[PDB]
Amino acid sequence: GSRKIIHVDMDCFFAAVEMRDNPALRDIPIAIGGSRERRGVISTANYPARKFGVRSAMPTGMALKLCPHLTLLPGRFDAYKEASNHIREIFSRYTSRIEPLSLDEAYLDVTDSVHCHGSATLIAQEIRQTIFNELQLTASAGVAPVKFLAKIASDMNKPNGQFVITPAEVPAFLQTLPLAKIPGVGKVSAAKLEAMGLRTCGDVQKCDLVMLLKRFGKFGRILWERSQGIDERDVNSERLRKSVGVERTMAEDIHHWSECEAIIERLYPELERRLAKVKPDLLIARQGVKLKFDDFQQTTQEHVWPRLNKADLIATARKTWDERRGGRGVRLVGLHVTLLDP
DNA sequence: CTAGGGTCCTAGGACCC
DNA sequence: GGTCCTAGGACCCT
Ligand SMILES: [Mg+2]
Ligand SMILES: [Mg+2]
Repeated sequence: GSRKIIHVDMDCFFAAVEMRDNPALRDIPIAIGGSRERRGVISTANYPARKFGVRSAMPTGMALKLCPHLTLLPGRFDAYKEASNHIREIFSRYTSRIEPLSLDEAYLDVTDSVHCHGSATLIAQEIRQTIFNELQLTASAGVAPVKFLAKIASDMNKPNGQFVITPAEVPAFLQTLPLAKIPGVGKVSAAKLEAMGLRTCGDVQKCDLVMLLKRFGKFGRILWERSQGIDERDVNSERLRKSVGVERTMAEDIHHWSECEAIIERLYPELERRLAKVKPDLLIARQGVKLKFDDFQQTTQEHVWPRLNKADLIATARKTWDERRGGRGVRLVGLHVTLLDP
């Protein structure tokens, strides 16, 4: 009863798109991210910039210290969305068992496929080749019997490569696999796990499930399972969006309600435009606001509400402004909507 | 020197039983 | 003892 799961993942997605559309950027260090003056961070960088240590989520001031010639780009999201739609249509030529995880990646369950003699290895190769042929972008891929191992595997031979993990290979692969490589085990969990001698899946295998449950709740069951190659999550092609948000970090902290209200007046039309694409009548389940203070604490307050409404969002921001906050400066203002259930 | 787009999980009190 | 409301936080993607 062994499934074949492919994880396909575009290489340096945003930057790869900018280099295709402007070949001058191919061999110099580039990165999509907000300027140092906008207090921005790097969304991604090409390999010439990664050589200097430039990484996704790095504050753009640090990126520029490591790489003084870094060329900064704003991002062309319609171009990325277009390439996203294209590769998903390419996925559809091979199976309908497609679960996109983001613009540039997806799981595919090809267990019941009879393309390429039912070979998941050759399906993954054909997909990567077609993507390059039709979009002039490269992709990497991972092949394994379960989701999380396939996703790990797509990182191991990138860029423009793939890696295959068979059932026979799973135990050796797991023994020294660092826990932090598991999707969903992040910095905080890894440091907790490290703090009591759990670094790798092999370490967790020597652990009692009851103790893992007591100490991490349902997460501890996930840890126990993944450390054994257990991952029964099915590829789900029916996931739907649940929220939409629009927020802006200012170049300078604001200290006056007049400034906050002005920001909201610019954000609201954008939130409405994006809601309207997916819900023309603007009917929703909840709406709310977000403030992030100069000390980086953030608060949200949101409530049942039937339909996008600017004045209520201003009103709610006013309360949050007055009630929470206590004289701090504000670096970010956000608006938020929770979508109806169906 | 710290984005903006999101998903999922937890947890207390309210409410319904 | 379920389920809803709400706030916060870890985590994911580029
Ligand atoms: Mg990628
Ligand atoms: Mg990806």
